[PDB]
Amino acid sequence: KNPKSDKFKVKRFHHIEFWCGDATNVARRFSWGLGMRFSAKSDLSTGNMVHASYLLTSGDLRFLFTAPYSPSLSAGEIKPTTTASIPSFDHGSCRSFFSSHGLGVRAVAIEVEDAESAFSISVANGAIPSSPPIVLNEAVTIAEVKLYGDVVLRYVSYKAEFLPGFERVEDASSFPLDYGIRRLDHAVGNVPELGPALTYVAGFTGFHQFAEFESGLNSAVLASNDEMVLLPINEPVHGTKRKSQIQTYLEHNEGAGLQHLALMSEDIFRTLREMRKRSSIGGFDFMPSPPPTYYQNLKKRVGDVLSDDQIKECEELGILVDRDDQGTLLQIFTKPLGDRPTIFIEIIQRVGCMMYQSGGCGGFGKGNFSELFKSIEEYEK
Amino acid sequence: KNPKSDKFKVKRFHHIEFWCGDATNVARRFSWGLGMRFSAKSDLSTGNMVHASYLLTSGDLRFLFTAPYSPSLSAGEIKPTTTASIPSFDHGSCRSFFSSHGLGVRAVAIEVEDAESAFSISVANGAIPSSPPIVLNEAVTIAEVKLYGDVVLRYVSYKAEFLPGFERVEDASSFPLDYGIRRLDHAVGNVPELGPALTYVAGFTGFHQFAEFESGLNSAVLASNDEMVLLPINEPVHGTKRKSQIQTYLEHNEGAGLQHLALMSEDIFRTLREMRKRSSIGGFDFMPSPPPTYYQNLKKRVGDVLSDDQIKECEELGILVDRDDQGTLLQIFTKPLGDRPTIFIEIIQRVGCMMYQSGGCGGFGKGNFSELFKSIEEYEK
Ligand SMILES: COc1ccc(-n2c(=O)c3c(C)c(C(=O)C4=C(O)CCCC4=O)ccc3n2C)cc1
Ligand SMILES: COc1ccc(-n2c(=O)c3c(C)c(C(=O)C4=C(O)CCCC4=O)ccc3n2C)cc1
Ligand SMILES: [Co+2]
Ligand SMILES: [Co+2]
Repeated sequence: KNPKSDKFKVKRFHHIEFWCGDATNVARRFSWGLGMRFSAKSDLSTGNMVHASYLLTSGDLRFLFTAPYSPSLSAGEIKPTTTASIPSFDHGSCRSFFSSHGLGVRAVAIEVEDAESAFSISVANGAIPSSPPIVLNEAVTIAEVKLYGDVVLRYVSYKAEFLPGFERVEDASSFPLDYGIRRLDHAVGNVPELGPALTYVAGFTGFHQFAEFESGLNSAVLASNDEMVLLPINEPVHGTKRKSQIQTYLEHNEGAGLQHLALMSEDIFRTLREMRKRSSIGGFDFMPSPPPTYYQNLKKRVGDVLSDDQIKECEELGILVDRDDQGTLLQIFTKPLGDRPTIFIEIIQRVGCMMYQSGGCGGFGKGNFSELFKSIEEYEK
Repeated sequence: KNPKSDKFKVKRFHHIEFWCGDATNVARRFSWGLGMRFSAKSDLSTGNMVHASYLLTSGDLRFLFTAPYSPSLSAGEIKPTTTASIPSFDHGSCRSFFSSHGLGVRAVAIEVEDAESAFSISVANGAIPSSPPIVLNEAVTIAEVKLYGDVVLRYVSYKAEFLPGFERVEDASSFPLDYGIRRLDHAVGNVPELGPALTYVAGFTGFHQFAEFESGLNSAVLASNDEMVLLPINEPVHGTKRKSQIQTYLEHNEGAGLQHLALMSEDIFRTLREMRKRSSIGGFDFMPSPPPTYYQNLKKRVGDVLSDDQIKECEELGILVDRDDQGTLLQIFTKPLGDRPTIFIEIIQRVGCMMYQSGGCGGFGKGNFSELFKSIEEYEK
């Protein structure tokens, strides 16, 4: 049941912005770890005296990494005279964000038809404003509303190349890495209470609850009209034996924030081979592979879709598999991206639900929880 | 003339400690960019609730990367109950350091015979104390005095594996990278006034002025008794046409600090090949190569030591060459290591002055300034 109640016209995920202390080093580690190319820059070399920002791209995926410069470089400017290419940026907000959360996502940015209209209708429907709409070089407008914790939902709209003031990077510096990652699939938040978060976000966007099918969570998924912008949210469930990983998140993160980003790959086997090659030489580490019993019980549950050739290929890479009633899903999780046990990345491939592929095809692999658990028990036996 | 006036027994450079906002990402970028192996860790997985610290090693070189966790994790501890493996660490000092300077060196640590004695004699001779001597697991003692800006000189002494509380890292995670880098050669500071800095540091260490032979600088080199611990210091020279890079440093860094670390390589040609391979895939970038005229004029100045086979091999890699009267030196500079135009790295090889090799053999390549300049002019002609 998809009511299609978007209060404004939403298109697709546009970019994810990371607030760091040093954008150069984080950007280079991510570039190598995920196979993302250096696409554009705004920094001292482009006249930006306020913040350094570097964009990585892989297919449609856009990762933005930003860190502040000393405020002394831009003490003489005023908001109308600013050299910052992202007008919402603020030194104190950024330093406070990163000292409070460490490395994490500041903005989930979606492209819309009219950013100003999306901001106005949003706040008229209960959104807490973060930065009012601003028009950039009469060409793009950007506005921000609060999403949860210190994460903002950023609206971007174009009249007619990332953002004004940014520059394309030199051919030399830009090496054409690509491990198969193609676009952002969903972005997930951890909150203390799911109800008020769901009520709040649904209420200013009009996103509807996405169709679902006893460890830690309780979650829900808001989705846009075409279900191409998916925004899951988790809350912890207390009093269990194994303490909630969601509560672990909230303690180390100092409150709500973005938990994981799910990236879609065209060939999840090539992605996971190439990412695993680089794990111990600067890239990313993966959550430990599930017991061989798990793969023994996969025949009986996904026999019709996965040949054991493609199946044993998942065993090599430790991939997890789940299926809904319309589709099937391949997924694996990284270890946390930084010092704290907070944000991590999911690589996914969806097969099914062709018409183009419809969003959420296969679900989000929640069954994999119980399945994994069962496997563990069976492999101990 | 080497007076050998060390006020206490100094051995060698022990490690360099980096204060960052996220130690994981910086460590991984450096590991891949310089070919340093992951050696030890102190973090949540080792019981450290205060700070995450990761050590990289290449030969004798030890790079330590540290970032704070949320203070909430260790709000119940007191200094006697701390879980921090580096007792000098302080959340507010670290956050203030990194918001003020960005990524940079916090500690230059030298090994000595008795850290307590080195601290006491130091402060009795004018050193500003930073952290008093502390004994760790009845085995190692660490003490800190101020060096310049917010950089400290750290004394380390062992009774008899990095530091107590640290753990050796898993064989898997630890990939045996090595591009030839073998030890730290010198660590250089930029200050507003060279005289008071020289007076101050010489006065509490007893380090003597190292033997020397019109662009930006004015510098001097303090050295220990055997001249194996070298501590150059620069100040800016104003009023020139091209603004001092030292003054550029001080403005963007928000005061004095460490400008560059010089790392010695066993084969500088292998190091520079392997580092250059990785420049655009997560590693480091290099200062643009000097004009071919520069290499034309090299025959006439280093003909006796460098064969043109080894010489044209420098042309490939852009290496710079200088010579003193006792030795010869090969050197090249990276672009800055982070967002700000502050800290950078020098790779060097010294050939000459055998007996073991004596410190400073070849000097520090200051002649290369004028030489480079001349070359530029000649290549324009
Ligand atoms: C080896 O030890 C392990 C291995 C794996 C796990 N695990 C996850 O963390 C995990 C996640 C985070 C999702 C997920 O994607 C997410 C939901 O949970 C909430 C709604 C939508 C959504 O996107 C799906 C399955 C998962 N599994 C099996 C724990 C311990
Ligand atoms: C292509 O544009 C360029 C290329 C290169 C340079 N340059 C440096 O930065 C540079 C440095 C930093 C040292 C050095 O190591 C240092 C001293 O200067 C102070 C005392 C001891 C010490 O260790 C030696 C030679 C250098 N040269 C030619 C500027 C602009
Ligand atoms: Co997911
Ligand atoms: Co040098």
